[PDB]
Amino acid sequence: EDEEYIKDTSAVISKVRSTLSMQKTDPNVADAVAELREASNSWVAKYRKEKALLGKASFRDIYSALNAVSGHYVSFGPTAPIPAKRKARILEEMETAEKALTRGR
Amino acid sequence: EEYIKDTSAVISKVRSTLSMQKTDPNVADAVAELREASNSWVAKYRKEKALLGKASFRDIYSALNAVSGHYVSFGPTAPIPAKRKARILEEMETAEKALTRGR
Repeated sequence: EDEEYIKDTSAVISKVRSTLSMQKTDPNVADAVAELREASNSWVAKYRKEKALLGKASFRDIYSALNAVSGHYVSFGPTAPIPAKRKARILEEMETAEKALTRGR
Repeated sequence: EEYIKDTSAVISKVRSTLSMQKTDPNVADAVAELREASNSWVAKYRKEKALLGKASFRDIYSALNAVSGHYVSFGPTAPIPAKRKARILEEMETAEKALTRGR
């Protein structure tokens, strides 16, 4: 279902924005990061084996951005701020991916 | 059996990762590799219906979740607390003894 892919991918995008936009000292950070990683794992596990999705810009861009977020947290733990230039890049990839997503791309 | 093969590999990575000293330069890679194997195992078998009735699956799932929850809360260099690490390793042995017998 394409509508379901749009709903699920929008939710993940919102979680990335929520997690990345918290204050670096914020106490909810560890919880936010944990929820994001659970959302990311579910999204990947649901959609990565769907072959044709690799042809969607929305999928490639979200998959790449989630990997950028995941790689940072698995290296440094949940309260390490993502480097500012990567954070900017990730949030920009979220915007480009969401613009494709809601056009059915 | 594919499930036995995959679960043995995960057990082995848990044992390898938990046994490393905190000075080991491979710890970061080892935790990452374990996280990846753990994700692939759960994604592959949590969907399978029959397996939640298997002791090996429940015990592995539980122990991977204990490993996961620790490393999502701390960096890869933070050791799992000693008493939990020992319990995890013991559940690995229990799970493997059931796994090898088809349970």
